[PDB]
Amino acid sequence: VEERVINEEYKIWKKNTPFLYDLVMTHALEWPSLTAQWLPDVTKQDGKDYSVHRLILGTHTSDEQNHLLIASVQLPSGKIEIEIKINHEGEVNRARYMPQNACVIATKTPSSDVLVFDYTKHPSKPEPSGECQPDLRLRGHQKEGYGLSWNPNLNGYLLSASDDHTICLWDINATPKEHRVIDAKNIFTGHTAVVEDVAWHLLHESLFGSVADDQKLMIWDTRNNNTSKPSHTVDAHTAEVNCLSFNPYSEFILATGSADKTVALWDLRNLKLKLHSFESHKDEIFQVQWSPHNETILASSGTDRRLHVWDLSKIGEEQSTEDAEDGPPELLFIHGGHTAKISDFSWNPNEPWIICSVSEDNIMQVWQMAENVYN
Amino acid sequence: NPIFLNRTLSYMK
Repeated sequence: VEERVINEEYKIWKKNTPFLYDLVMTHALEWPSLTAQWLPDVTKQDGKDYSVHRLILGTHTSDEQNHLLIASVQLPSGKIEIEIKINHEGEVNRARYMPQNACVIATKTPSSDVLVFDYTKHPSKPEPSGECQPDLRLRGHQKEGYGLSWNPNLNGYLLSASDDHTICLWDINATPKEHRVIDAKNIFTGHTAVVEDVAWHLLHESLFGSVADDQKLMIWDTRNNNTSKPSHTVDAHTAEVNCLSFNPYSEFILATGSADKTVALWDLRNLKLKLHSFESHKDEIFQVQWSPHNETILASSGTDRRLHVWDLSKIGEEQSTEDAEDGPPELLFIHGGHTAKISDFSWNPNEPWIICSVSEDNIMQVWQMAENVYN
Repeated sequence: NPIFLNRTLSYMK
């Protein structure tokens, strides 16, 4: 069975953790989380050798009450605990904090609804009512999705991707109508299949990208008046495109992750030519994240239960026959800590090389590869 | 499907 091979390979991983990691923490959550994002704040403790970092998590339970979660993590300047539980209707598909106000968190639900929460407007412990009380309900979609991106340059601008083939755009600062409701400012109808992900450009407030099951990458400009035709249509992959992410240091670079088992690299100055293709055997990629500290570093996760960390600067490098046996030199590190599909991961923005990854079997891991692997 | 890269083990470096 696959479960016997997984338990055995986990024990081999577990025993080798002192030789691969400088930091590795494992925590079993009450429910699996489909989402993971570090909050930007760090609370320094007076006289203690640790600092307190926070994570946005969610639950995925079908019989019981779901929650949006704020977890605390003690990291060196080892306890992980839930600080805040907020009732959520259905599982939290994705939860992301507003870059201009980290108290504001948007969530994707297993319904048409896109919700906005201000966690400071809620108690730490939820009421036994079972009622989901978001501060805003964003209208525009017909179906659920996962794709969610806040505009880092234009305060309150949020993009969402849906199974209904559309991309919605909201301005959450707009005057709400009826019951805390905001209608979509625009709906982008370029794709002819389920939209898997959306991402704003990190420097140009009017530019964003989208990826879908139609195997395309679309580049959009909100300054254009036609919301059915993107600026560019890129024939990015040979299968469904599940994710995309813009490089936080280069204003021209972005990555796409796909069901065709690859991560593609793109330059906005030359979209007709794919810069590079990172390949990993029998791994349908669902998440790609650039390092917030190092321009050439990005990580990916798919269905193979591993987390791959890539280094762009090592492409086309000479390798010893021994090293070459582990794979291409651009494959910097493999994290084999999980025993189920990784649902999401997030780079710690305050402590370089620290990552939080969450899997389908309810495990959350906080880890950092050995300083040695990258230096 | 490797668990880790043998080149990333501290004792192999």
